[PDB]
Amino acid sequence: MLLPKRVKYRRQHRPKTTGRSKGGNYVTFGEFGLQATTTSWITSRQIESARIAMTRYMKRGGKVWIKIFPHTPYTKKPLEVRMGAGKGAVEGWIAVVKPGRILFEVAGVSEEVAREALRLASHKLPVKTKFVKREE
Amino acid sequence: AKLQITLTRSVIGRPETQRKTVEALGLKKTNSSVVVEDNPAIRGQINKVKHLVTVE
Amino acid sequence: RQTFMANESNIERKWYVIDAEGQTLGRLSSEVASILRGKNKVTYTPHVDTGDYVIVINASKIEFTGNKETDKVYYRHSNHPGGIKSITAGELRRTNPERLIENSIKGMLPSTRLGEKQGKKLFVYGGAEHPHAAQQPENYELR
Amino acid sequence: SSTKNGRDSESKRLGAKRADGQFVTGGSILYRQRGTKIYPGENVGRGGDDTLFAKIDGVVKFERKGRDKKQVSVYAVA
Amino acid sequence: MFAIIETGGKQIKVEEGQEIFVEKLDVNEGDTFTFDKVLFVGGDSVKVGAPTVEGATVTATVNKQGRGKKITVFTYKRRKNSKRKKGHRQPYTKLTIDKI
Amino acid sequence: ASLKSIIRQGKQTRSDLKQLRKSGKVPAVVYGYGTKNVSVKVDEVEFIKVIREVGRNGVIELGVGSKTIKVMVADYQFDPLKNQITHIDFLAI
RNA sequence: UAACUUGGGAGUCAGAACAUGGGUGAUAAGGUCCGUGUUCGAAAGGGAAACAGCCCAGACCACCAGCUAAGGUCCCAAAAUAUAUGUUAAGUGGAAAAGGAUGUGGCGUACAGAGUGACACUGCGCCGAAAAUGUACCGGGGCUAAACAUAUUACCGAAGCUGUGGAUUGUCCUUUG
Repeated sequence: MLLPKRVKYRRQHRPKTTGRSKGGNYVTFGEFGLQATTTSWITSRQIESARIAMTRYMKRGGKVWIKIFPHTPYTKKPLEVRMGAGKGAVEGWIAVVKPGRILFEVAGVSEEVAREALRLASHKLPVKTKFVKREE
Repeated sequence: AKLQITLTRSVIGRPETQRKTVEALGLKKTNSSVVVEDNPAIRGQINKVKHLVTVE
Repeated sequence: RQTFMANESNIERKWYVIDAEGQTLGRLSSEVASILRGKNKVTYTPHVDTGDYVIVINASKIEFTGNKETDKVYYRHSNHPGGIKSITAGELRRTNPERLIENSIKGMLPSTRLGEKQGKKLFVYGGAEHPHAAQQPENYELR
Repeated sequence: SSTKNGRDSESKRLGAKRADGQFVTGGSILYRQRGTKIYPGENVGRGGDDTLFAKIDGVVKFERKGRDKKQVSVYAVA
Repeated sequence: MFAIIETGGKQIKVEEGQEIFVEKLDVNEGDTFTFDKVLFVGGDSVKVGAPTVEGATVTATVNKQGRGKKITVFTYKRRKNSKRKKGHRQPYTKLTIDKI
Repeated sequence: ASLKSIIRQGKQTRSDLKQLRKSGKVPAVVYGYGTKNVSVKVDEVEFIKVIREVGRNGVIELGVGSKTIKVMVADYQFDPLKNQITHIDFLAI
């Protein structure tokens, strides 16, 4: 349940989401990584589901890193209400991902057990992915 | 007396800023022509509307 | 004003006999359509008929391309509730080969009072024997 | 089911009023600001509310005054 | 025999001894005109090509000078209270070919 | 065998650089000591393997205009999505 | 080729769609509120099958004259069943996703006795794909090129431009032309 301990403002604007990724396009902690090829929003619940599956397959084999964090919240309106009369209330926290960013990095295992722990975790995410190694 | 510019496309549907550059050169209607000498400020007007006229 | 105009006192209509043996359905009907309309004469007039007569023999031996012998179906409604029938092009060639070419050429003509008169100058047979020898038909090769 | 916001104050027309190289009179306002974002120069005065005005007739000149600081001056035309 | 003559922005097919109607010319009644530009000289005799047969002029005689039948020009637009009515009569010259 | 090279003359347009990368050739700049700033052209594959032997800091010995100059790789640009090198900087000590 | 000043007379204060930069809503609405340009409003003509806002283009009048724009050239229906080299077999073209497949091309890195495996980045297809009067999402016939990609050479095509003859208003202001 990743969520910032405190924020200055609880009602923000939504990110642009159009363009290419800004930073974090390389592997710097582990031996392998999972790279994204499309744009989408990632919620804390999705990150939780996608990392528990990876941990189970590896059987506590090595280290796993999460390079994304849901910094931005989003509001939602009640059910069956009319337009206007103020803004909604916080519902959850999301993160913006664009083509060329790494989501998960693992280390301490082989190249085969690592290519199967990331495939079982890429089906929990709403974005397309790819297998990438530390570039030589 | 060095250049010849003729208007090929009309001005309907164009921004008002471009319709004003077609007036400084001396173009009234479609297919109308005019003769002027190659100046540094003359080519600055054609470059702005190079998608509408045909310099020869 | 000097444009020529054709009337029913200077028009000559002849008789042709075209063969459909080993020919594509769509590419053969598009040529017969222009003959029935008179689009090949230099004295063409729009408000009068100036085409000729055409006889189609060996209709049962037309050809299709691909899987159109099963995927192409013909529908028709009887004006009653739920009264819609159907038949495939492959099954129609084997039963009524003349209605297959007759309806394929009739759809390439205008739907006017003059176009219905130009569509009656067509005769289709499934074999090579036609009863119109008295009309003295002349052979025609498709271009 | 209500809003707590919805207040705002009238906008003040701050910024420069004359351009560089332009001729002005003895009492022409040159820059309205809060505080001192641009300092006065030769033949320039700072008003009560930090407004910059000229004192003679001449051309306006926006120049730099030190690292990361700007000024405005006025020179008589010859 | 025949010839194509260009007179008023159009072309015509004239024979010897035929009546024609063209745009208003300069000649008055009873004078003689001459078609400088001949584009084609047809028939079974010696023919020629283009752009324009040098020479081989045509001669005619001016018969009448009148105005075509009156034409009424009307236009309107529904629900806008806008209409316009005009009249028009096109002048013409009637000639008669003499010899090609 | 020393690798081959080409000299980019003038100034290329956005389209010229894109078409050059499409062909299989990557642009490069050499600004090391003892040389001027010249734009060069080297095959992407030819560089990918010659760098295998010399490694990261081995001596390239690239030849510009009939004059071989001993050089090394200082920094380069890489496209992670399409996995295509974009730019190479050669530094001659 | 305008602009500014003084005076006489007005109308207008319900706006709309498209592109684009944002808030709001659910990165829903032919939704709603602002920035910027165009069109409609008050704009006929050609194209998009029909279709105020989309594309081309601004109708003084007459003609059985010519050249072009958008869009097009097998038949309905005016113009190439044109030329050169390649791709697709599904009616794809002529409606959609996550995912699933030695379907088929292009460019790069002893296997049951001289041919078999393993990858990366990419063309065009397949499955995933169920609504109520009747074919029913090519406008119809129909088409395997009459589909797609990269080019060349012709032609058709507006009330646009030109040619010819006439109206009204001007500016020309030195032989009423």
